[PDB]
Amino acid sequence: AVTVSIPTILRTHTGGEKSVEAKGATVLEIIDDVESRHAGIKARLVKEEKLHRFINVYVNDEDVRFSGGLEAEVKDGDTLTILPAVAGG
Amino acid sequence: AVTVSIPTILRTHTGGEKSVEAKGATVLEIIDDVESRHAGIKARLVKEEKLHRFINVYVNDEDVRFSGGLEAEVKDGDTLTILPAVAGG
Amino acid sequence: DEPWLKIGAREFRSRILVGIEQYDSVPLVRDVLNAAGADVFITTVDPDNRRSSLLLMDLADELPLDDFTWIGTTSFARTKESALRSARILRDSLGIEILKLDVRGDDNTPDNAGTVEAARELRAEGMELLPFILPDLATARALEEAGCAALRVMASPVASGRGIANPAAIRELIEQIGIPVVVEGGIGSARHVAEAMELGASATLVNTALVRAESPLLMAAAMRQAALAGLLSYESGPMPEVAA
Amino acid sequence: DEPWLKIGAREFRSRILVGIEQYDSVPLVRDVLNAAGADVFITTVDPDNRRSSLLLMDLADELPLDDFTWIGTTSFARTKESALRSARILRDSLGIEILKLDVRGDDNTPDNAGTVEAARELRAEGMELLPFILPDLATARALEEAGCAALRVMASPVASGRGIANPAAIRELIEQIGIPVVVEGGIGSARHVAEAMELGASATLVNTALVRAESPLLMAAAMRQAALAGLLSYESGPMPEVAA
Repeated sequence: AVTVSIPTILRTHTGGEKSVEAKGATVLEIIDDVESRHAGIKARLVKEEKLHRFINVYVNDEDVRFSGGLEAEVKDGDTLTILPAVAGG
Repeated sequence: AVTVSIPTILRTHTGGEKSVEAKGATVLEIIDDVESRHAGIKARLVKEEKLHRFINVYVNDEDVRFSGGLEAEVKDGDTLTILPAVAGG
Repeated sequence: DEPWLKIGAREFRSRILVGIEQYDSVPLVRDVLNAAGADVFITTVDPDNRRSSLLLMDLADELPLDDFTWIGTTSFARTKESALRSARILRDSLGIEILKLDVRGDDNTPDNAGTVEAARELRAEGMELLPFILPDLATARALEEAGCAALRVMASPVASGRGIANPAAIRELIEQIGIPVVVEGGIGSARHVAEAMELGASATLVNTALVRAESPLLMAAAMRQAALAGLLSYESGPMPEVAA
Repeated sequence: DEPWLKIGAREFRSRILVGIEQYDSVPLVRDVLNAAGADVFITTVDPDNRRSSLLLMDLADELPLDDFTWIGTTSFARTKESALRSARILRDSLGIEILKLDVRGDDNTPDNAGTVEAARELRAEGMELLPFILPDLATARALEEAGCAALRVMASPVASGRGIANPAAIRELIEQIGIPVVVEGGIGSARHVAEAMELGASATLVNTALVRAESPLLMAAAMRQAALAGLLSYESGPMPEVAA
C-alpha cells in the first residue's frame, strides 16, 4: 500500500491519526481513496481540479509539481506527504 | 543711604554690580534715583505707573505690595531687594 | 487620552512635565514645551541668584502662557525655611495655588523628613502640593494622608542620566499609593520614560535630558511618544520576565 | 517615516516585525498585525509538525495578504540541512525571494557557524537573506560581505521576556555594520523596543510578548509607538550617562 503522512493540523479529518493507508497509481487516486474513508480532507487539498496553491505534496520526498501534479506516478510502497504553507514565527 | 540688591539677570543695566547705593523716601524715589545712574533698569521694573506684575520688591524683606507698592516708605539704611518671577525647574 | 490629575478646575493631560530653568533662549523654551506637548508652566523665584533663568516678562511676550496650568516650585531653595518663604511669595505675587514642593540641601537631593514638615505647614493653608521624595513608603503615606495631589519620586540623581536606579522600590510604592506618582530625576532618554510608565507611573518630569540632547526638540518629541507607548504597554499587562 | 530597508521592489517601513506561528485564531492575527502596523507577513512549512500554526488557506480568506511583503522563515527546522530544504521549498512553492534564515539546534538558539554556512549556499542562488545570529562581530561581517540585506541579532533567549542581555555588544556591532540590524529574541515589552532603537537598531522583531500580554492588541499598539519614540530618541543624540 501507499503510506500517507497527515500533518497535525488536518488530523481532525482522519480521526486524529498521523498516517493512513491507501491504494492508487496517480496522486489524485491516492487522494480520492483517502476521501472515501475520511470525508472532508480532499476539499482542503484540491481546488478546481488542481492542488491548492498553499498545499504541497511529496512522493518519497519529491515535490509532485515537478513531476505531474495530481497526475504524478505513485508506486506501491511509496510514501506521500502533505505539507501545507503555514504561519511562520 | 539705601543699599539696593540687583538680581544677576538685571546686572547688565548696573554695569555688572550686584548692589547699588541710593537715596529716597518712597520705593519710586529709590527707583528714579537708580535710573539716573543706570539707564534702562526702570523700564524692567515699572509699567504704566505700577510695579510690573512679574516683579517683586522687598524693603528689609517685607513685600511692598502689602505696604503701598511704589509709594511704600523707605528709611535711610533700609535694604531694597528686586526679585523677579522666573522660569522654574 | 484622559486627564491623569485634576486640581480644582486645572487638568493635567500631558504625561511629560518639563522644567525650564536651564534654558537661556525664549524661542527654544517655547519650542521645547511645544514638542513635549507640555500643558504645565513652572515658575519660581531665586532669592540667592543660583541661576539666571529666564524672566516671565520675556516669556509672556513670546509664549501663550494662558494655555498652561501654572505651578510654583521651590527647587532653588537650600533650606526648608527658604522653600516655605518662596512658596508663600509665589502665592502672594502670582496667585499660585499649586506647588511643586522641593526641599533639598546642598546635595541637590530631596530631604524626605524636611519635605514632610513643609507639606504639613502648606496644606494647613490650603496649598495644593506635588512634593518630591526619595522612594520611602512611610514618607509617601504621610504625604498622601496630608492631602497631597500627587507625589514626585526620584528615579536617580539629578542630571545623572542614569534612568531608574531602584525600579522595584518605585513599583512597590506606586502599588501602595492611591494618588498619582510622577517619576523624576536622572531621566536620560525616551527609554527611561517608557520604563517609568511600565512601573505604573502616571507621568514623568524631565529636565536635563532635553537641555543636553544634541537635538532638544527631537528628544522632547520622543519622550512625548515614549510616555504614551509606556502607558499602553503598562495597561496591556506585559509578560512576566522568565528569570532564574 | 522612510523605508529602513529595500529589497528589489519590496519596501520595509514598519519598525516592528511580528511573528505569527503561536496564534490559533485568524481574526486575532489579522488584528495584531493591524495594531502593530506590520507590513511583513511571515510564512513557513513544518515538516516535523512542531506546531499547529495557522494555514495560509485560512489566513488568505480573512486578511489582505497582498498588502504585505511575504518572507519565508526556516525557524521550525532543527538542522542546517532541514533549514536549506525548507528555504528551497518556500522558493519553489510560493516564489519567496526573501528569507528570514534560522538555523538553531534543539536549544532554540541561533547557531552562528551553521547559519553562515547556510547563507553562503543560499546567496549563491540569489536568495535575499535576513539571518539570525548571536552578536559576534566576525559572524556579522561575514554575512554582510556575503550580501545579506539585514541582520537579526539576539537580545536575550526566546520567550524569556528578559529584554536586552548585553546591550554594549549590540551597540558595538551595529556601529560596525553598514546594513540594517533588527533586534530580536526575548523582547518582553515596549520599553525593550525603545532600548533596542537607542542602541541603533533599525527595527525590532517581537513574538511572544504579544502572544502573552493580557491584551495582545494594546501591546502591539504600544510597541509600534515605542519603535518611533525609540528612533526619535536615538536621532536626538541623548545625553551620555554620568556614572562612576
